[PDB]
Order: sequence, then structure tokens, then C-alpha cells
Amino acid sequence: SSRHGQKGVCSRKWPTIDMPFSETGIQPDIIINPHAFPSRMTIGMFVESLAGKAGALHGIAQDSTPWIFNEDDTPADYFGEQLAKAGYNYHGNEPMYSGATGEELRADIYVGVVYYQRLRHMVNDKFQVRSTGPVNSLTMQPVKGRKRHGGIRVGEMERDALIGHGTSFLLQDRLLNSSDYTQASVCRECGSILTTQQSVPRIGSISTVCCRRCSMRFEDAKDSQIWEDGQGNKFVGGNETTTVAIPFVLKYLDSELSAMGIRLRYNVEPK
Amino acid sequence: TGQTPIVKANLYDDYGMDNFPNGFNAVVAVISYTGYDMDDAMIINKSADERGFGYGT
Amino acid sequence: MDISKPVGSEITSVDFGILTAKEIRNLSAKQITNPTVLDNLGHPVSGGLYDLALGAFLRNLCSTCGLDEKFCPGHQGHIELPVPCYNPLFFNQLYIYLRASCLFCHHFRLKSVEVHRYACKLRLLQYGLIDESYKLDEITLGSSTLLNELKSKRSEYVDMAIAKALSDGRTTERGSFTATVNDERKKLVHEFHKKLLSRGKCDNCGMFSPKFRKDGFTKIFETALNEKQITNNRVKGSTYILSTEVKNILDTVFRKEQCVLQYVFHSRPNLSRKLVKADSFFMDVLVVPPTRFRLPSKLGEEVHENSQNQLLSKVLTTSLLIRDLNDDLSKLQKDKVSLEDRRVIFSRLMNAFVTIQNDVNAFIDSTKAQGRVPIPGVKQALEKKEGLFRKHMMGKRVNYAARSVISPDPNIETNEIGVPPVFAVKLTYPEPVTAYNIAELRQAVINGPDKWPGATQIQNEDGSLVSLIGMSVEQRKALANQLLTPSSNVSTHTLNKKVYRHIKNRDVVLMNRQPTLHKASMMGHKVRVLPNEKTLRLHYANTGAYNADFDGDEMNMHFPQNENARAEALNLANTDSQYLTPTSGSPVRGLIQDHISAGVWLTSKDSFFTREQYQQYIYGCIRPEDGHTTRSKIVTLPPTIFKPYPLWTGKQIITTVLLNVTPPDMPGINLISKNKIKNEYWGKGSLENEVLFKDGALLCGILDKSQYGASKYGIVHSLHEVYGPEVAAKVLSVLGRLFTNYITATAFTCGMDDLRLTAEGNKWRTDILKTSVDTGREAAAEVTNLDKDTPADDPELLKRLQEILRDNNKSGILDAVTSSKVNAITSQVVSKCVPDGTMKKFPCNSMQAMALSGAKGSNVNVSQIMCLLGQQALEGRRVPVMVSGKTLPSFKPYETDAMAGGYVKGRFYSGIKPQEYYFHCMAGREGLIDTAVKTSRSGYLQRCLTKQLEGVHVSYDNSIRDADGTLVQFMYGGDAIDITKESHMTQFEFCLDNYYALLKKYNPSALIEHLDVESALKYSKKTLKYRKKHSKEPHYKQSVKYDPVLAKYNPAKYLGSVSENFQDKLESFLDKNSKGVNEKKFRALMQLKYMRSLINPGEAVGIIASQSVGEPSTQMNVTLGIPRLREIVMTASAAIKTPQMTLPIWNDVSDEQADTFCKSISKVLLSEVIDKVIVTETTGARSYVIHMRFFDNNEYSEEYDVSKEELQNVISNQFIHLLEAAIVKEIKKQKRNKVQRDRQSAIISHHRFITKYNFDDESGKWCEFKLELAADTEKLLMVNIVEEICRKSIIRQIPHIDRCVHPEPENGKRVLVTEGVNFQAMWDQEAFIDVDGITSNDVAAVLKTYGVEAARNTIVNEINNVFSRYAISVSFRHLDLIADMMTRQGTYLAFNRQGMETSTSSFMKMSYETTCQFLTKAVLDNEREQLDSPSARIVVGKLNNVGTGSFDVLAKVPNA
Amino acid sequence: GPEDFQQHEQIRRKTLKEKAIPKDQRATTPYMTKYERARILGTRALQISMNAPVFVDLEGETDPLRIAMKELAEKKIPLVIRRYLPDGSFEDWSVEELIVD
Amino acid sequence: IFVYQNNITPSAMKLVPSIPPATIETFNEAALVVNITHHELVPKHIRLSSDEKRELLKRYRLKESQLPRIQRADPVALYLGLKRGEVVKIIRKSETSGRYASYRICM
DNA sequence: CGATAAGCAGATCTCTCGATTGCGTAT
RNA sequence: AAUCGAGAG
Ligand SMILES: [Mg+2]
Ligand SMILES: [Zn+2]
Ligand SMILES: [Zn+2]
Ligand SMILES: [Zn+2]
Repeated sequence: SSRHGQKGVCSRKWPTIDMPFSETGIQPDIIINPHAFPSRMTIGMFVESLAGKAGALHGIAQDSTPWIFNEDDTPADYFGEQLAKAGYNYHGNEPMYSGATGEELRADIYVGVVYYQRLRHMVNDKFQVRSTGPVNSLTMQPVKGRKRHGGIRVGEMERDALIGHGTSFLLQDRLLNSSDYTQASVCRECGSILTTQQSVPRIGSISTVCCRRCSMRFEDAKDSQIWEDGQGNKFVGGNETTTVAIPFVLKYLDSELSAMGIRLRYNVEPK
Repeated sequence: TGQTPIVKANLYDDYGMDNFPNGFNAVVAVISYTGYDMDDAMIINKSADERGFGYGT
Repeated sequence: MDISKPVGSEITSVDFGILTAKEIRNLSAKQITNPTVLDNLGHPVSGGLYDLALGAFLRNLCSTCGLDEKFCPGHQGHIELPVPCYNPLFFNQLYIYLRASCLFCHHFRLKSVEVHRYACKLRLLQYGLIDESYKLDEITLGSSTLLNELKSKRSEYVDMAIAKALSDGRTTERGSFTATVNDERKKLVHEFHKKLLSRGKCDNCGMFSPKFRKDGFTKIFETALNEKQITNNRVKGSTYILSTEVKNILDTVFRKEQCVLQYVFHSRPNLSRKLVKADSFFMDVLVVPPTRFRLPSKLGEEVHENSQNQLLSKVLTTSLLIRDLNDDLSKLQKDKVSLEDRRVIFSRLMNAFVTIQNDVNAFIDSTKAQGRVPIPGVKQALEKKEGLFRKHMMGKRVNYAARSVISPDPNIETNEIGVPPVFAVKLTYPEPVTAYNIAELRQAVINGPDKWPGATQIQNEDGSLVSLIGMSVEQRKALANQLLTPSSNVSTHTLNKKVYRHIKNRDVVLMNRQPTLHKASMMGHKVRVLPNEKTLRLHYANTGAYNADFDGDEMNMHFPQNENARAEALNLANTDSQYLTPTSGSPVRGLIQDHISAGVWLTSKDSFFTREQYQQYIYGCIRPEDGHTTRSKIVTLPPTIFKPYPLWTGKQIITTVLLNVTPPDMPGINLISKNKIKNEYWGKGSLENEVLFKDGALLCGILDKSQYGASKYGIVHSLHEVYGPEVAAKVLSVLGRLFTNYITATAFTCGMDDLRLTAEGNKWRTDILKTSVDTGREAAAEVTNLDKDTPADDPELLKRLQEILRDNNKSGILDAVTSSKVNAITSQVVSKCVPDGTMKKFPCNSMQAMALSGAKGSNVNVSQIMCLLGQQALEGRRVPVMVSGKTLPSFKPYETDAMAGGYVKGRFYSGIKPQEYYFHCMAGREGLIDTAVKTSRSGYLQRCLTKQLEGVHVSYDNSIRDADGTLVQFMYGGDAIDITKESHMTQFEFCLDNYYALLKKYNPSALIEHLDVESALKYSKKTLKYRKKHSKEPHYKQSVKYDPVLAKYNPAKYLGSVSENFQDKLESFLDKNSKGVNEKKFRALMQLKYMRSLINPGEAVGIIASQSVGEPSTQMNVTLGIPRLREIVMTASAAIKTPQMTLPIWNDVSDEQADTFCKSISKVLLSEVIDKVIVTETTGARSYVIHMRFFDNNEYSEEYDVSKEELQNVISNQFIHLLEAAIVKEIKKQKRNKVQRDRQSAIISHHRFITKYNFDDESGKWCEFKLELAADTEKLLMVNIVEEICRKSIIRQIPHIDRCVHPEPENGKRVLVTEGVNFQAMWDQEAFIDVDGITSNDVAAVLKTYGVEAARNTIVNEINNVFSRYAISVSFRHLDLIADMMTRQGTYLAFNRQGMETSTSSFMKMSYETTCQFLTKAVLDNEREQLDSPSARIVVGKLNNVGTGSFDVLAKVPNA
Repeated sequence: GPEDFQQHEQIRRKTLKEKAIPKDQRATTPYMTKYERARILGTRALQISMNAPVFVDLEGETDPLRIAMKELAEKKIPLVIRRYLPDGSFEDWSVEELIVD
Repeated sequence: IFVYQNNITPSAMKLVPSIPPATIETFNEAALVVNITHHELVPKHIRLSSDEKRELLKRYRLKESQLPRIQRADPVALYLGLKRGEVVKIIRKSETSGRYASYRICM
């Protein structure tokens, strides 16, 4: 940035041969577009380029404290006279040549010296890319923060933007397929997310998925539909369980509702 | 490597700001030439960059 | 999501219900008893909260399932509350039901027959029987035996109705639930509960039951019966209640009234047949979530315990305390002990009961606790923005996304993104290996995770994830060679390996810059991988859509992972499809500043190019090897000038650029338009303001911002229309490359020479500014009504200026008048000095050039830099003034100088003085504050609108409706045409000129075999003929013999099915001009264009409308702007801040009669006619003499239409009565000519303590009346009350109307606007007011008097004229859709929680706000939402219904 | 036991057959909507990526989405769009029966 | 159709709906002196017969409840004498597409 | 019953950093 | 994890 609020990021390191060069032989180290001025109206930067050129030519320092000039003694006139008395022109323009074609440019180019500050907002503190990494515990969504390798957030407005485009698979890929996609198990009989478990197998058998809610105890019920826990409590009951594709915050919401004493029944399509 | 401004207020010395340089005097061309600085961007000379222009740690 | 792991099942819908205590114990894994989680040595304690039965915990295998922490889902558990507790969610409804029954008969205090009536009505409302509920009220007209007959008849009628509705198909066994039946059910239940609350004695036993009081929660006290209550009780024949006893009371009541409670607690037919029970309202067995959901955090060494565990352990401590203390009561019952220590243990038991109830209350909700940081409860965990819905369902953190700063790149394609090499090695894509992929997937695997293009992982057939990160070249080569090996396992013979290849150049990416105000701020880009930096490179044309600049902005970059998301981003969300925004159909892309200022130079007449320069420019901007040409070989033009030597032109450069991008075997564009630079800027006789294209050759005018940019009907827009969006994207890219290579060859610059004036220019400027010396003094002399040319130091002028300073409104008048004068001076200076006073002139003057050209800036900026900054305006006034009348320490008090008021004569070229600098800083600070306030206030409107509109879309019936089927509109805007395709429908000259290209693109020949061409056209001709015969009649008198064609024929299937506006305009065009394109083929092409310009089924029109009403609201006596939008759509306030009625005047009423009517209608208070009032208190018992001095009759009888008689009547009737009422209330607060004679006698007799009365009946000048008080009375001011009474007493006022002002007529018609709304008051004034055209501002009032549709019209008009003052063009389709959503139930529903209650999907409202309340109401009614709104599917994880979810996809397998 | 399933299957098939709109009277747009085109391309690309048979000449191409676009150009996509009316009734248009744009 | 000059007592208001199938409607001499259907904002409402009402419902595959609703107490509904359950056709003059037919249901 | 004067409730983009997080007490 | 403070668009 200059000392006139003309902030901007560095867009390219232009090679010096491709930089435009002047009749003096010098190539500017900063290029600022002329379109930054008409709306911002920072004429102080223009007069500072003028005065800086004049000062670097005459080996002097010019003061810029406000209200030393007026409308009868214009800084343009002052620094222009100083520039004319050194061999450069009144208006601070210089004949420059294109560094790519070598032809002289269509008009004289406004050059000068202005004081430039380098701000602390580097790009090395701003870029972040995540493919996969650490996740939150109770949601299984990516963690927050650049310093922890955590994903960026697709909020409510981005969700509305995805709906507005009609891009349904885009919204699915953002909010489900790449955030907290889990292939959970749902009891087809009772429609509860988290009342099921893997059974502890016997020797040479295979573990199965079984519902706790939809199973009665083997003791209370006076070889295929009998399953065991780690504690050994035998069960004979609900094996009508399937697999769905849900988020994980859905399961956490189910637990937070169960804590409230509210049940959610999820009806699966094929029964 | 900071520098003192060529164009400075009289109060730049009164507060001794030269003890704490804040920037560098740069040769600035107000020119639409590159195509890579239109909205608010700006272009820095590659050779000046390699000569220590605007370096910091 | 892995595409190689399909899921067979799918959650169709969800149903809310109560978790009963029996099933909780049935499914549980362990009961939690000891309030300790961990013993010494850091291990879980059996029976504690971290029990191994609740799930694995820190390397301990779960004891329920036997799996480690990664593979253990968690397991539920419970704790046993010794005493039932009130469920804090259901406390209000349980309390309502408790205080509605009778404790003796265990029924409600309401009549049993009325309870049966409500049960029948709700059973009807459970089905599609919305009107039978009102046809059941007639059964009354047609004691116990009579009541039994009545109830039998009602049951018979209900059963008959439901059977008929089921048998004829109007309802199924699962009921018909919609928004209107939900509204009716809610109203019926609300009135049912109110009727239960409005009882004092039971109708079936007459025995009074004790009242109840509510201190909050966790407690309930019953007031004991009064003496009079027990008096009636015996003839008929503070206390703290217990949780078990209230459970028993409500259990008895529910057991008795199950019949009505089944239809109160079920909004659908209760096919389960399970009983409704009171214990559901009671928590007796809390459920503990699994250890997985209650794990403890470990932030280095700080390892706190879970807050939920803390609350559960507090509950457990109280439970063990009350259990142990319960054993003590066993000792004082078997053993005969004196009731003292029994009293002590009983008080401690009551304390334990209340403490455990408060513990459960705090575990569920923080606010329902007691005590005066707090640990949030479950309700607090989901309630708000930082809750769980809005932070983890509606929004989520995502994988395969990236974020970085953006930098510009004009050498990147306009539909592309510049991806740094650092992202390109971290982002991957799963690629199943085929026989056509192995060529490059093998190379990616060999390249590995570092050399782009490479691969980071290999996913085997059996799901193994082999990572290539730590491997060597030979290992990667072996893995790449065994890539496509045939599968040996049978279970995976259908699968192939997946390579997580790096993101290449053929991939597509999703880009987004926050805040996302509209869908154009999230587009698809084709990734182009660059070698150097770590920022994302963006073309300049995307900056308009993203609102992005390269000064520090960063934006997100999402990488879709499956082919469906790829295809959506490439075809639906791609950036070349977003050329026009749906807000108004205007273009949003185009080159911005340097390219515009370069085109002005390159396309002027002064630009000539040799053969070398011409060919170099063309090749540089085209480069045919990258697919830019349509001829595989560059085609040039002959030079404009042949001798002396061959010279081309820049317009020829444009012509050959078009010739090379525009496809061959298609004509060139024929566009006639303008640009921003007037002909007078180029000299005499110029015609460069008139852009002209003919066969694709630029022959006149200069290309500008009006041509390429965000401008309508320019060259790029016309190319878009004629060649599709892809060709316009190519043209944007090619033009960007052309004007960039041109800008390096012939640079562009600005400097101090561009900012200067001539000597004559400065002379004119100073001469006109000298005229501004006396403007302030004249403005002050005329506002103060003083004689003009009075000196600035006149004592009277200074006094009047001081009065004006004290009085805000007078100060505003002075400020506005002087602002107008100084603005006139500024305008004179600017017109005299620009451009005629500038030494360097356009096009050499670059400042003026880019201000005129639209590259950057404006005439105001150029004027302030070169001529004058002008008056500085704070809000809408001049600079603030001190209390001494000084506006700054420099200026003397009450100085009539324009510079003192903020009028700065300085410019930014010569610099501004100190005081001017101060005023300019004031204005700049005000602007910087206002921008922050505006951006803060914009977004809530859009959020609230989009929450409700997010589901409405276009269905294949071409009607738009919500996802629950509720039809909102039968046509989209009444015409079904897309706003993004509407731009050139009416551009008939353009379409006629480009007929052949349009025909080539539309191709009617291949679109005829699936069309019907005759019926729609015949019906359109018939309807047009009938309308021509009948379109000179009032809208009500006309008949509907022939409906509009769109109502009958599908416009997307019957050619000719078009709107009446479009058809009328097309026929008027074909009539007024005749032109070898046949007049028949042109109509055929326009009809086919209308057919192809229709909005597709599945379009998220609700989202689009909400976005296009909210996003433009960032650029923002009667309320205006965003506050008005809040009044209209957010609040739907019946109490509008500034109600108004527009009253048309009959053409035969003159201005004097108009003013007479205005004064007759406008109200006059008594205070507006009285000069002063004199109160002469005397203690000679204490008396007052109130003398009311009026304005002269010749003053007030003229100004207010008030007479002596009317005034005297008002004072005799209303004023003295109000005065005496105020006096007696004040005393109560303190106790803590015979005609004149007869009038005085009557006033004394009627009034309380008046003793004299005389009114000036001969001059209307005064009114003196005595008033005598007592001797106990304390002193009263008797002037403040008199002033208050005199203000609050009216003279002649029509209700709800304050003033009626006759403004200046505008657009011909003469109007008459009042400061209030009273429709029936002016319904009488037929003479002066055309009552048929009385249009108002209050939407609620017109809904009351005129109906729903007039309310809808005024909604559209009021929501539109807010955008009219801000000059923001919003199509009427958005406003119409919003109006029809707001009036869908026949009332004025707002977009908020109260205006959305009657909706079928509960997840939508729960995500919106008050999640607790909407969940309680969802579970009490056993609502079963079918997962239709977009919010519900996002909650559950189903593909949405809008857009690409509007249909399904089936595969045509060959063999059965 | 099983007969309960037989009844449920009969009811499901009957409701499906009642919801289907016969070909002779489908009143939806002859043109393929942009959403349908995008999803046909995406689904066909997925199927090709998962080693389905392909009905076009691969010009040495590797992008599944490009192969699907080629199939759509030559009208060789064996898919069917099932357009859903608001009441749950549906029509069935084959890909080759629709006109793009 | 019954009207009343100033007010109608509550005592006489409980018999108007008390004798079905005959319908009794109430009005005031005031608040009627202007025909609201003549107001330019109020569109043309035409009561739809059940024969074409079933045709509309079968064309759009609708329930009665899924239509836009007009209140039974809406002034135009009182004017038309709209019983509950019968739909009204509204010819709306649109700024964009001229005349298009909308439908509401009384309910 | 009812019409205000009054009381109570829930609302009012994304991203990066650093610094601190609890006092008295009874044994 | 909160709270406070500093920032960026
Ligand atoms: Mg920005
Ligand atoms: Zn189950
Ligand atoms: Zn487990
Ligand atoms: Zn009773």
C-alpha cells in the first residue's frame, strides 16, 4: 500500500525485460493501474509521485504537511517547475517503451517515486487445502481451523445457492458425501437408528446385526435367531435390520432427542 | 531494509520516525500495461524483488 | 460416499413419538447408579457414567458388543428416577390439562357432549373432511336421553362422511394432511384448550375444584377453596401437590377422556390404536447417551469432564440422597415415633423431590433451572445459530475443499480457474480403473503423490486403501502394473480398483466467495493448473458475479467427487450458464475497466494497423490450436486503405475476431445500438455514438462498456442470444486477450495533466464561485422570511436563526433550501467548466475518458477532482451545529456563509481548506458507518424469505408449488417464461434482422414430429378476436367465454400457446411495420422462441425469488427501503407505521374544491385553535377560572373549517367532561340574554363541578368557565392537565385519519393522499372521490375491506415501489410468487415463525428457530413428516426434490 | 405368514400401476429439461466408469462424462426418465424419445 | 339476504345458521354503498360449478386442500355467497402476461 | 364476556490470530 | 470448549 490507502495484492512478479522502460533507461519497480484513481480520488498520490521524483532528482526532501499550498500556489505548479528545471517535464510524464514489442507507447507515461509500505497480510497465512483429516467427535464432520487441518464451512447461504442452481447432487456431495457420510444400520422392524449392535459370535460363527429394542430375552422367551452380548446375556429376537446412508449428526440428534425422551421412527423403503 | 520518505511531513522528524522506518521509496508507474492489475492489484518488478525490494522476516 | 458401495434401503419418512419407560428399560444395556465416572488410576467404575456397557472408552473394549473404540457405535443406558418428574418440554401442556379437569368426576369441567363434539370434529379433520367439521355444527338443532340421541347422530354423521370420503377416493386410510387442514386443526385445538380453561365449575357434578398457580417450573401450588366455594360445594354434595399424585390425577383424566385425547394427540388416523397415556408427560427413567457422545476433551494437559456427565452425575447424587433418605421414612412408620423427626425427614424429602426435579430441568434446559457460566442443557445445545441444526445440519465443514487469496489472470479462460500447484497435489478424485483409463491412471500412479499429475492412493476392490505417499519408484511401478488385474474374489468381481488421481485440467471445481447473496456467487469452473504461485487465479469477467476484487479477497474452491456432481457443475452450475442473472435478466459478466478503456482507443477512427500489426493482434487474441477458431485457418479481411500503403482499422480487428469465433454457415450479427460517449465529444458531424453491426462487421461506433460488460443489448449480449452461451463465453475470452495484448503495445495512463483546467477554465470557475458568496445569506433571509438584501449582522436575522437552530424542523428547512441553492451553483460550475474548460480533452484526457467510458468513475468524481467538491451532506442535512449556533470554532455564531454550512469550494486538485477538510471527514465517516449498518441489516430478510420459499419449484404440470404439493401459482408469473430467457422475446427488430441465424439455431424441422401446431393457434385467434370485441368494458363487466390459451394448452407442447401481452405486442409490431422474411415465418419463429423460452420443470423458483428480492436490498414521511420490506414481508404488520390512501379525484373537481375537501376531511384538535389558556386559581372553596383564548375567527374559520358553533359544542360536550375526568382521577391518585343563562345552567347541571360558563358567541374569541373544587383537595398544577386535555380532545375527526394533503399531480392523474386509512369514510364522498380507484398502503386494511386478491395486488405494488426509488429493477415474477406465498391461506401471512406455523414439515421450522417448541408440537401430534422440504432431506440425507431430483432414472435392460 | 407379504406385494404393485400414466396421454414437455440432461449424463458416466458396455466408438477418449456426452449426441443411452407429478403419479419418457434443447 | 341499518344484536345472530339447508346471509346498509368488485384492484371472481371443478382437480391432480384458499369471511366471498368447498376462478390482470386465470377454494 | 393496561419471549456471512480459563477451605 | 481482544474481505 501507499500512504494514501491504495492497497492491493501483488498479482505477478513481472520480469524486467517485459517491464516497460523509459527514455532514461529505468524500469519502475511498482506498477499501479490508472483506474485505481478516478473513483478513489487520491490526488495526493499523484502529487507525491511528482514531488518524490523532483526530490530524488534535486537531492532534496519535500514536505507534504497539509495546508501549506493553496489554490494560488498549486503543488502541481511547484513540483512541475522543479521537474522542468532538471530536464524532465512539467507534468511528470516520461516517454516509455513497451518491453515486449520495443515500440514507444502511445502516450507519455506518468512515473515518479512514492513511498510504499508492505503490509503484514501475507498469502502464506491464508491458503489452506484439505482432502481428508481430523474430524469432530460427536459429528464426524471436519474440524475447524486452518492450524488444525480442518475443512471450510458450507453454510446456509451456500446451501441456498446450491438449491437455487437446481444442482441436487452438488448439494448432496457437499453436505453429505464429503462431510459426515456413514452407512448406518436401521432396524426395519422398529425404525431406530441406534438400538442395534453387532452380536458377539460363538466359535466359527459369524457376527450379525441385531436390534436390542426388538429382541426379547432368551430367558423370558421360555439356533439361527439367537445372539449373544459381551456379558453373555442370550437374546432371541429382531434380525430385521438393514443398512441405510445417513449423516452422523443425525445419529447425534437421535441421542439428544432420546435424552429428551423423544423417539424417532425411520421408515425404510423396502419392507 | 527500510528507507526514509522523500516526501514527508515536518512532524516525521519531530517524532523521530526515522528511528523506525516503515517502507521504501519506490519508482511507481501509473500505467495500464500489464493486464494483471485492474481491480486493485499491483505489479512488482521481478528484478527489484530479487534485489531485496520489500523483504522482511 | 463411495459409489461402489450401494445402499438398498432408504428412509422414506420419520414419525415423532414418546420414548416410553418400558421400552427404555427393554433396550438398555446398563443402569447408571453411582455418580462417579472414574476411580483412581484412571479407569471407569462399573455402574458409572463411563461404563463399558455404554460403549468403548480409551482402549477398553466395549462390554456390550465387544468391539474397539473405532468400531463401537455406542450403546444406550438409563438411570432410574425414584419419583416421576415433569418433562420440562411438555410442562405447559401438562399444566393446561391439569387445570382443566374436575378432581371429582375425573372429566373436564367442560360439558361431555361438547367434548364429544370436538372429538368428532377432530376425527373429521384427521381425514380430508375439512368442511364436514363445519357441517357438524348443524346437528344441534335437529336430558340424558336427548344428549345420547345427539351424540349418536353426530357419530353416525361422522362415520358416514368418512366412509364416503374413503370410498369415493377423496381420502385414504392414512388421512389427508395439508397446510390448510393443519391450520384448521391447530385452530380447533387452540379453541378446545381455551374452552377448557374458561370454566369455574364442573358441568357434570357442579363441584368446585381448587385452582392452581405457577411460580415457573419444578413446582405447583393449589389455592384452597374459598368460603363461598365450599358453600356451594357442600350443597352440591398454597398447598403443594406431589408428582405422583398429579400423575394419578392426569392418568385418571386421560383414562376417562381417551376418546377425545386420541384425536387431540394425533393429526393422522391413529392406525396404531395404541392408547394415549399421561405418563408420557412424566420422565421417570432418564436416558444416558453413549460414551461415544459423552467423551471427555483433552487439550494437552487440561482434561475437563463432560458437562453432560456433570449434570447426569448431579442427578445421580440427588437420586442416591433421596433413595437413602427414603429408607429413613421406613424407620418412622413401622416404629411409633413422634411426628417431629418425621416432620424433619419429610421436609428433607420434599427438598429432595424439588432438587431432583430441578436437576432434570437443568439437564434438559438451562433456563428452566433456578439459581442466581451455567452448563448448557440439551435444549440449549440445538436452539440457536450456534446450536446443532444451523451449525451441523444446514451447514457443515467439508472434505476436498480449499481456500486461498484470489489474484487476476487475463490469460485464463473466462470459464476457468487458476489452480496453484500446491492445491493440485493435495486434491484428488477417485477414478475406477477401466480398459480406457489405464493409459493415464498408470502414469498417475507412477508419478505418485508429488509430481503432478499424480496419484495419492489406490483403493482396492475389497475397500483397502493403499497409500503411495511413503513408497519408492519401483514399488509404485509394481503397483501400477498390477492395477487392472482380474479379480480373484467372487464377491468383488463386479468392482475395479479406484485411483485417487490428482486434480487434472479436465476436472471441474465449485467456487464460492462469502457472503453468498445469490447463486451467481457460486459457479462451476474448469480447472487449469498453473506452475508458480499459491493463489487461485480468476478471470476479470467473474468479478461481477462474485463481487470480488483483488485486494485481499479469498474464496473457496470445492472439488466434487462423483460423476453426478461433475455433470451438475459442468452443465447446470457452470459459469457460462450464468451470463444473465435471474433477478432481472440483465447480464452479469463482461470485461471491466482496462479492457473498456482499451476498446475505446482501439475502435476509434484514428486507429490504423499495418499488415504485421493486424495479423499479430488477430493471432494473439485467437490462437486457433486451442479450439478458438471455427475454420482451422485464420481468415482476414482486405485492408480499409489500399493506397498509399495497406492500412487496416480496429473496427476491422473486431470484425475479423467475430468472423473467426462465430461459427460458419451462419450469418453475422445485425445489431443497432448506442454507447456511452456522445457524438459531441468526437467533433462536428461524428456518428460514433451509434454502434452498428451488419453481417458481423463493425462499421460504426466504438465498443464500450455498453457493448462488452454488464450491459443489455450490447454485442456480447446479442451474440449470447444468437449463438448460445458458449460462443459468448469464447467472445469474452477472445476480447479479453485482444484488449490485453493491445494494452501492452499501446499503454494507457493517467496523470496530473489530465486533472488540470485552462486559464479560461479556471477563470470561469472562480467567476461562478464568486456568485456563491451571498447565496447562504439570501437563503437565510428567505427562510427567516426577512426582507432580501438584509445585512448578515441584523439582530432580527440572528434571532430568527437562533429560533431555527433550536427548532429541528425549521433547521431542516433552512438546510434543505440552502442545499438546493448551493447545488445549483455547483451545477453551473460543472456545466461551464467540463469539458469546455479542460486543457487536455477527450480522448487524450484519460481521467475524462474513463469517466465517460464507464471503465471507472463518473462525472461526479471528475467534477470533484477538477472543479468542485460541493456541499457536504450529513444524512440528508448540512453539517451539525453546536449549541452556540457555531458550526466550527472558526465561524462566528449564526454565520450565513455557505462555507460555514459545509459547502466546500475546493477541489481535490488544488486541495481543500482546514474547515472543508473537517466537513469532508464528517461526510466520509458517515459513509463508512452507513455501509457497515447496511451490510449488517441486509441478510436477515433474505434468510427469513428463503427458509419458507426454499421448497417451492416448477412441477411438470408447469404449475409452481411447495414440496408438500400445496399449489402456489398455476403459472410462473402467468406466462411460464424464464426471466433469463426473456430478454430478447420482445426485441422484434433484432429478431427480424437475425432471422436466419435464429432459424438455424431453433430448427423447426427437427422439432415438428413431436408438436401440435394448429389447435393452440386457432384458440389464440378466437380469444384475440373476442378480446378485440370486448376490450372497452370494465374488468368486472367482462365475461370469461374464452379463457387465455395458457390455461388450456401446455405452452411447452402446443405451439402458439403464448401470453396475451406477448401476442398483442407481436401483432402490434407486425401491424405497424411490414418487411425477404415472410410475415408468417416471423410469427412462427417468434412463437417457437416463446416455446423454447419457458422455465423448466424442477426450477427452484422460490430460492431464486428470495435471492432476487434480498440481494438487491443490499444496494439500498412514508417508510422506505429495508424498513418497509420488514413491514411488508417480514412482519406483515397490520399496524403499518404510515398508513395511506390514494384517492382519485373526478375530473370535474377544481383545485379550490380539492383544498376545501382536504380541510373538511383532515382532523383538527382543540389544541390547534387555542392561542393561550389562563388559569386563575383563588383560595377565597378553592376555585379556578379557566380562560381559553382562541385564534381570531377570520383565522381559524378560514384555515381549519371550524366555526364558533362547532367550537362551542366541542367545549360544552367533550373538553369539560375530559377535564373533570382528569381532575377526579388526579384527586384519586392524590388520596394515596336568557340563552347564555340557560346554557350555563345546563352545563352546570350536566357537569360535575363547574360553576360558570360563557362563550364568546359574537366573536368566537374566548371561553371562560369557572371550576370549584373541595377544601380537602391538594394543590394541582391545573395547567399541565389542561394542556393534556386540550391536546387529546378532538374537534372534528374522522376515525383513523389525521391529515389529507393534496400533492402535485404526477403522470397526469390527480391524486389525494391521506395520512391514515378509513375506507368507509370516503366511500360516502362519491362527489369528490372516485371510490372505485381508492388504492391504499396498508395491506391489512385492504384485506379486511376488499379481499385476498386486492391485498395481493397491493403487496406486489408496495414491494415494488420500494425498488422504484432505488432504481433497482426486479421482475414482477418474483414479487408475484412472494405475494402468492404470503396470501396462500387467504390472509396476510408474514415470513417468520408465526407466519409459518401451519406447515407440513416440522424439520423446516425446527431448523428455522424455536427448535424446542416445534419439536414438542411435532411429538405431541405424532406428526409423520414425509421428508419433502429441502431442510428435511438435508436433515436425513436424501437427494433433494428440486432440480435433478425432480425425477428418477431407469435403465432399459435388454433381456428379461 | 407369507400370505401377509403376498398381500403387501399385491397392494404395492396395484398402487404402482395406478400411479403410472399410460403413454397415450402423457402431457409433459416433449423437450428434455436441462436437469434431466445433466443427470442422464452423470448417471451414464457413472455406469461407464463402473465397466458397463458402451454403445459408441471411443475416439481414444478417457473421460466418462465425455463418453456419455457422445452417447447422448448419438442417442445411444439406455435410460428412462420417470417424471413425477405432484400427486405421486408418474410418466416415463425414454431418452431417445426426447429432443435436447 | 338480510340487512340492517346500524347494528345487529347478538340475540338475533344465533338463528341465521340455525335452519339448514336454507342459507341466511347478513349485511349492513352502510359498508355496502360501494360495490367492491368495481374496484380496479379487485379482479373478476367467477364461481365455478362442480362439473368444471372436478375437471380442474383431475387436470392438476389435486386435493381440494392443496389449492390457494379464500376465506369464508372474505368480502368477495360474502359478495359471491360462496359456500365452503366450492372453488372460485380469478381472472388476474398481470403486468407481465396480461390475463391469466387463477383459482382459489373457499374453505 | 370483554377491552385495553400490562407482562413476558425470541429473534435481531465466511475466515485468520493470541490470551486466559477459580476461590475458600478443614485437616 | 467458552470468554475476551486484534484483525480480513
Ligand atoms: Mg473484496
Ligand atoms: Zn428394532
Ligand atoms: Zn459397543
Ligand atoms: Zn367435575
